[PDB]
Parts: sequence; C-alpha cells; structure tokens
Amino acid sequence: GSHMANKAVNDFILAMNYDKKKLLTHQGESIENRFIKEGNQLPDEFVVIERKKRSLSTNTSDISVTATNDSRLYPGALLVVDETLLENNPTLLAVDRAPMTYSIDLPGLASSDSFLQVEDPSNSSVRGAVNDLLAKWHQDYGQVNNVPARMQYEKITAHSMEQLKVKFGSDFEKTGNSLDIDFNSVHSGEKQIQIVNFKQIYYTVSVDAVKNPGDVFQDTVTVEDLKQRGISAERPLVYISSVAYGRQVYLKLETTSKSDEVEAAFEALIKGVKVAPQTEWKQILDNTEVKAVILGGDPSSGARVVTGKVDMVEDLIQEGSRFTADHPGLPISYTTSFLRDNVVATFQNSTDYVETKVTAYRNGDLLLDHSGAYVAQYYITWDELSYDHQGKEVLTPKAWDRNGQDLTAHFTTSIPLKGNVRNLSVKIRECTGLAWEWWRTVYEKTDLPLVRKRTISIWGTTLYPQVEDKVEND
Repeated sequence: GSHMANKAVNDFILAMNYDKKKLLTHQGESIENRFIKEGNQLPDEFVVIERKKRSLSTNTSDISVTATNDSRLYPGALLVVDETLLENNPTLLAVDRAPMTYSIDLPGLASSDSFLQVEDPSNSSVRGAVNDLLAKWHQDYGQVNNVPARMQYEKITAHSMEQLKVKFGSDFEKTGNSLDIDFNSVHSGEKQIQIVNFKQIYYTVSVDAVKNPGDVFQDTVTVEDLKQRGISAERPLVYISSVAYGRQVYLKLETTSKSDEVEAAFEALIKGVKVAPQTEWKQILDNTEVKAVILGGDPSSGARVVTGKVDMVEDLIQEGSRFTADHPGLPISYTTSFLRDNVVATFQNSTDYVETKVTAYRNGDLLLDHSGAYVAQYYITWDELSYDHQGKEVLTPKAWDRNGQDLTAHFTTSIPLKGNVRNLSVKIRECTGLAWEWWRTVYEKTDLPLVRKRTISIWGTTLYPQVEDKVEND
C-alpha cells in the first residue's frame, strides 16, 4: 500500500478545526409565548384546561434507532457530520476500510473470545461475525443458563411531535406514525397520552479508540477521494464506537380520564403495581387503550404494531426479558466519536411545545322531594365558574327559575348542576298558615359541596316540618 497517501489523509484529518458543539446542535420549533386557561363543558363533567410554554432540552450521546434494516448502523462505521446525522439519517462514508476488532459483552464468556476481528467492516461483515459467536455462546451458556436482559424505562407525556423527537430521537417520527398519537385530542384537553419506551439489551458491540485517523482506511483512500465526497472541516467524520443490540418497545397509553393520578396510575402500570379493584386508578386504567411498536421481539427481525388493553402491557414487557441466542436482536442504540480525537459526539437537542394540563369537575344532580302538608318555597342560587382568558376565576350568579314559587306535595324535581357550579345555597321555607309567623324556614345551607346527587326531602306538617339532606358522593 501507498504509505504517503495514508500519511496525507491522516494529517488532512488532524488538521481539521471545527466547533463540535455547533455541528451537533439541533433546534426544533420556536413558538410565540403562550398561556390559556379554558373551561370546557362535556356531557358528564366540566374540564378546566391549562396551556403553557415549556421547552425540552437534552444533551445525548446515545442515539436511538427505530430502523429495522439500516445497513449504515454497524459498529465502526464512518458517518459524515452534517444535518442528516442530526436527523438520524446518516451519510455513510463507504470507502476501502482497514480491519477492525470489536469487543462484545455477553455473560460467562472468556474475554479473549469477547473479541471479533473483521477484515472489511460492513454491516454484512460484523453481523456475520457476531452471529458466528452468538451461535456458539448459545449452546454453552444461552440455552444452558438463565440470562436476564438489561432493561431501561423512559416515559414522557405526549404534547407535541417535535417534543417527542427531542425525548426519543429525531427518527421517532416513523414510530410515532404507527402509534396513531392524536395531539389535537390532547390539546383539546379531552385525552391524556403517555409514551413509554422499553429497551431490553442483549449485548453491546464496541470498538477500541482510534489512534490515528488514517488507521480506519486502506492505503488506497486518498485525500481527494475524501474531498470528492464533500469531506472537510465544515463536514467532518465521526465513527460508531458502540451499538446496543436487543429488543425495544414504543408504547402509547391513551385515556379519557382527567384525574390527578392518570400519571400515577400509568406509573403504577409500568412499575408492575398490583392495582386494587376499585381505585380511580383502575377506573382510568380500564378506560385506557394501548398501542405498541415492537422491534426485534422474535426470531423475525421486524416491527410489530399492536393494539390492546393495559393487560397487554405486562406481556410485552416479559417476552423479551430473557435472552437466549435463539434470536440475535436488532440495534436499538448507538454512539459516535469523532475520528480526529475520539471525543464522544453529544447532540444538544431542544424544542418549544405547548404543554396542556387538565382538571375535571364531575357534574352533579340536586333532587328535591316535597311531600309535606304545607305550601313550600325554594330559594336555590349558585355561581357558575368561568375564566377570563387573561386567566383569573370569574363567578357568575345563577338562580333556579322556580325560586319563590309556591309548591305543594307531591313535588319532585331534579336540577342538573354542571361541574362549574360553585357556592350552591339552598333555602326552603313553608307557610305555617298563621299570622305573627307566616313563613318558617325549614332548611338553609350556604356553600353546599358540589356532589353527584343530593336529595333534599321535606315532609311533616306546618307546625312540625322535617328535613332530610341525603348525599352519595361516588
């Protein structure tokens, strides 16, 4: 080989000066500052909506991969540092490449056989070498022993698609396509959506550090071949220094409860909490549907998109949990170091998103039973809560349109009361039929708690009226 060509290439790369942080900075969406407080009425409940500005920013050397069959993502590959790397759509610098040895971490292997030497690094060559050793490890230790996988849990509330790609990588968009996340329904304040990512790592494959940038090419590669491909200081080289292989699950939790503890119940499901027969957690969990994308779940190297109830969550967690080398698994994350100095490439990703949090107030009924031997009058008032879009509480006075009207037994009515009713007050008086005290208050309460039904029953006589206030808050 022509030593002088490999000498020039090597100096060409060591001479590259560039700002690492600017090349790896990815900014998503800028949005004008926001704040809304919107009450919305629904058939059985009144919902208070909040919408604010937040931003998610992550410094990440770990690149997650959705891609089932990408040939560019093998350990030791050379990727170009440009805008397509930021989107996990890397330009592959495919030239004549020097041999490389990898180190693989699997249980109960001699560390000499933890090394795999490849003549010509390519996705075809490394998987071919890794599979050769997985087959031997499987018979001596895989089928023979019980090896757990390394599990990892990341969760986040779904608010925007750009916000999800900051959390889960720019490639998340494809996986998001399948999960049929609908943010319109989240912004409408009606639904709450969590996204869960599950990794089960079977093994990692890594390369030693590179002592000279020229060490990765054969002597045939020339500086002009690199310049021919647009390689320069503005557009420099990086190499994949480790790849995690295994199985992973992207999972959507979609529900219509607006409860405080939707997050707590969702957390409880992920932790494996044996949730209790009539919590509110179980009420919302039995109104939650689950969509899941599964990568590398079975001997078939492919992607499964499934729909089901939350009972499906325990079973998806568990099938990949144990690693025999029956299945090689697929690349689930990888790391890149600069060729020039082996510094790890760390991406600074950020975006603005509209955060929508939500409150619910259930609607109530007020039942009135008048079976008394007297004319009775009801005085029922309340306030209905609304928000000026500045954002403060506004109370508007309301009254029952039958207030002050003489009522006789047997009277029965039901007054529906929306979830925005505040300060319910109720006064019942009855005619005694004699001067000096003609009306006699039978019942008077202020600021009654908004409750699902309330039954106020009056009976008895003009001189001896009785009252019953019955409540059943569920």
